[PDB]
Amino acid sequence: HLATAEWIAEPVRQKIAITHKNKINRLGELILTSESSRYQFRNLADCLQKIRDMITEASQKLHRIRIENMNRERLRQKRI
Amino acid sequence: KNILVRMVSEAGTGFCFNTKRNRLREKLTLLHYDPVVKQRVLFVEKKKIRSL
Amino acid sequence: QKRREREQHIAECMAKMPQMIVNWQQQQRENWEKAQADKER
Amino acid sequence: EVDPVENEAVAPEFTNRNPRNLELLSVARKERGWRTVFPSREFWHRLRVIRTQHHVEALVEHQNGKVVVSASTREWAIKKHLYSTRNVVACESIGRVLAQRCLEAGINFMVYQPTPWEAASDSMKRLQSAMTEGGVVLREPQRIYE
Amino acid sequence: RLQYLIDLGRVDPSQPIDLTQLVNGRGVTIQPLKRDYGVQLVEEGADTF
Amino acid sequence: SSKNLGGKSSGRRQGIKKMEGHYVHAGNIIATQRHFRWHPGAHVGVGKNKCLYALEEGIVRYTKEVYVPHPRNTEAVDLITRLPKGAVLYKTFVHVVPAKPEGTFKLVAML
Amino acid sequence: RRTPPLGPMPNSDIDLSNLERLEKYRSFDRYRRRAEQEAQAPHWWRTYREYFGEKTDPKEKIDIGLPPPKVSRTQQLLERKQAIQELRANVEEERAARLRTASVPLDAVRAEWERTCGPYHKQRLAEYYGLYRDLFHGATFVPRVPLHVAYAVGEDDLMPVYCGNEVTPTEAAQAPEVTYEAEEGSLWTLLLTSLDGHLLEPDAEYLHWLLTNIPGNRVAEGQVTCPYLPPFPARGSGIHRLAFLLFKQDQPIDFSEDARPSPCYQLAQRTFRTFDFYKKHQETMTPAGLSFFQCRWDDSVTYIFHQLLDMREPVFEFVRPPPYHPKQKRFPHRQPLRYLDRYRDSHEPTYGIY
Amino acid sequence: LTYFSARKGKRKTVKAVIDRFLRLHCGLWVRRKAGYKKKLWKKTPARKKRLREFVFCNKTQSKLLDKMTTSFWKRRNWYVDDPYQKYHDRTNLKV
RNA sequence: ACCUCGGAGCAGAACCCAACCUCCGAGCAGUACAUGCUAAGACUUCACCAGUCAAAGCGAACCUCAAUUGAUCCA
Ligand SMILES: [Mg+2]
Ligand SMILES: [Mg+2]
Ligand SMILES: [Mg+2]
Ligand SMILES: [Mg+2]
Repeated sequence: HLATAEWIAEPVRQKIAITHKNKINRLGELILTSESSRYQFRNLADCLQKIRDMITEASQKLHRIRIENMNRERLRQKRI
Repeated sequence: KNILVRMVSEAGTGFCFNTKRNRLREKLTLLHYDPVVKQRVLFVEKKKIRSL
Repeated sequence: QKRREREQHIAECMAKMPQMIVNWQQQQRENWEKAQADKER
Repeated sequence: EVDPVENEAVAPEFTNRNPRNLELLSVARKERGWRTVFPSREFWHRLRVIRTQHHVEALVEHQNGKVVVSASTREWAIKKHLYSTRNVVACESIGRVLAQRCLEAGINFMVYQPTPWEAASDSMKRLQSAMTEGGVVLREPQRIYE
Repeated sequence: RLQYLIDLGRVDPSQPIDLTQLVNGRGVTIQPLKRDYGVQLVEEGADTF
Repeated sequence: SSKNLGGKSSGRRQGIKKMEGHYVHAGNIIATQRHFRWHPGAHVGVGKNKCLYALEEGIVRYTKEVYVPHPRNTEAVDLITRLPKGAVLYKTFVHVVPAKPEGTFKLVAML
Repeated sequence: RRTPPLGPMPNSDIDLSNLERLEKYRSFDRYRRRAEQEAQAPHWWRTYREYFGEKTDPKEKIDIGLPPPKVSRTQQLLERKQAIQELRANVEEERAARLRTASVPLDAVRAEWERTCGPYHKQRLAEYYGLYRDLFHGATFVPRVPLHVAYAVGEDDLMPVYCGNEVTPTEAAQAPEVTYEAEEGSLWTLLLTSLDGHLLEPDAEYLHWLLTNIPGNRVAEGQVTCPYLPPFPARGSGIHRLAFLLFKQDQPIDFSEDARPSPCYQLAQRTFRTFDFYKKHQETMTPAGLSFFQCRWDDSVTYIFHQLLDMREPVFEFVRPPPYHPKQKRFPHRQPLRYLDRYRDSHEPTYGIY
Repeated sequence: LTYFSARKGKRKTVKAVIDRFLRLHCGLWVRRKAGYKKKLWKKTPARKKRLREFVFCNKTQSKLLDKMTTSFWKRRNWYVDDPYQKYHDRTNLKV
């Protein structure tokens, strides 16, 4: 549960929520999966390294979407 | 009439490549891609190997 | 020491590099100018 | 056991029937090949300009041959405001109307394939400039193969 | 292999394990004439050890 | 005597490698040719020895289409612009009809 | 061995006698034009159009629309031409045309484009997008009523749904303001449906609005037989189609079998089929307007799945089929260690019995 | 080759085979391409890569090399950082 | 007299096909300096060696030609 994770600071917790809301379930918990090895030891180590990377970054196609959003603005331009 | 020449990079990486040039032409200097520095850098000639 | 010396030499050459880029390029376009003068002759 | 919600029955494979679906996801096939002949048919949408003796006409057309959008000096809408229907002013007006119509319809990218004299002609330069400032991009994005 | 030997009782866990114990339990064969330098402990079956 | 020399070269083993209806995977060479006998069509690429290979996976179909060369192809455009009016050139083209879709959307999570 | 041709040969009607005396293509453009008409010709041999082109039935898709408006062509062209010579008699128009500095009023051009020829173009766009195949199973109509629909966003902003622009469900979350020029005493029906977006049925769609029995241009006093649900395309599911259908109703029609309840947040109840609904009510209304748009997933989409619909949000992803990799040989004669890596399963070391 | 030596009465190994080829324990023989360091100024880059590849052998050539090498070269070797530990074995091979 | 390589006929239409059979050539030249790296799938001169085309990807940019050639050891 990301919100009730007292070992994570408040602003980095909010940054994690707004950055990885696509991995937050409806019950408000973060989900992380690893399937990169046939050892659960290495899979769990990968998952923990993902958590550590998320915490440290919170502490610290795109062209197509940009151009279509610009065209949506150019259609959006009409006021009352 | 032509010659094979070895051109060494000016980046100091020791990278080098062989090209052909006419014998009557002057000493060659080109812009060739150096894979050590990942950048297109100057290569000057440094040796002549064999006659073509 | 050997690795640091090689990296320092490479860094020095790459630091000096863009000026040789631009003056070799102006030399090449001067070769073009001499060639077009000679074929104008 | 927890009673499952009768709404939560989701099919394990989604069937998106939009013909523009994979095209707008850039995973749809472009018809590669035809390397010997002209024009190239590796596109999704194509701008085709027909400059007749009396009229200047423009299509935006799929690879299928289906016409998506058209704009012509044949139409009253254009004839009311051109002095003549065969000028570069004509071509720029057609391009401005077609650009807002492609904006209008959702076609943001298209491939324009002019022959050299058309491309060097002032009318087509004015045309593509009008298209670009109208808001469409005349270069389609690359397909995501992987 | 190590867990198999321990369960079948050929290797005693209550005493320190080395090459003499492994060879006496016949879990490994060592040929020093064939340039073997010993036993490498590899990671297979770490999930059930 | 017999002052004729040379002419001892073997056959090139060229020609069609994949006929009609043959299931062809991506990159399979369809035809090898010394001149442009068969032309590339849909989802068929051409390699610099003018070989024909499949760009997609599917079924090989040979059709006969009109021939419009590129306006920079000088000799072909010369032949076009010297052709009489009412006439059109036809060439044999090779297509690959893709059998499989590009992919499917399937459920992976219930977030 | 020869076989006679099954029809006329292509370059057969050209006289081969006076080939110096015949007229000639001197133009690549002229040849390209002639070759394009010849490519569009049917032909009796095998063709790229035969193998790749789409094969519709020769059904001559039935018009289910309103009759076209009638105009007087003679006075129409008289007014055309007199406007043209007035503009040509304007001297500064010729100067601007020669100096390449003239311009064209886009808003007037657009507005009377929907007045004259906008309906046929709109029919062509919606045929290209495939609503008449999907919504209407082939039957076509020309949308003869300009259906302007916009979404109030911000306090001064609004989103027009024109004929397939992308509108995010943030902009589509609340009800859209609708207008369409109309006369008193004529009844209407407005419909919004999501074609692509059914999570279970590959054939069915979702109702989002079923406003019925509209007195006129005023839209707010009709019977709301289903509340407006903003569109919900899932994550990674691609781009979906949402269609507004406007229907001219002559008589009043009861909608009791098709009245969704007070707020209806069940997709099973919101299941919909324009084919069946217009089949049941065919003798009553006739379609006259059509505007549609495209939508992608959004955070508002996450909000409607979680809070409103009471759902765990489905997530889809686009997966490619596995690569070919032919049957593995015991002796890969001139292949590399990469061939062995092609047939490898796991990237970690294995040790077998050791 | 020598089938029975003069001193030991044992089969001998052809060292030329040992110095040119690598035998994976599965039964495959790896080799290099002939002339992969010859006339590279003549050779095109695709041809240069094709020559730089490490390629396998025939069943016929593999059986021939197995006959010229003794059984010492066919044993299983547990080297420290052998870059062919992956390729010593076959995976998913059906007949 | 020839010995290696390529094109055309013989060998008319998938492939292949000989003669101290009939003709023509080759043992380069020109451009470039990403003529970088890597990698699915194939072709193959009837074996092998050798040879040939190439999707995608990284990095950039925004080759012609028909043969035009020589293994290993060793230097
Ligand atoms: Mg011959
Ligand atoms: Mg022969
Ligand atoms: Mg072979
Ligand atoms: Mg590529």
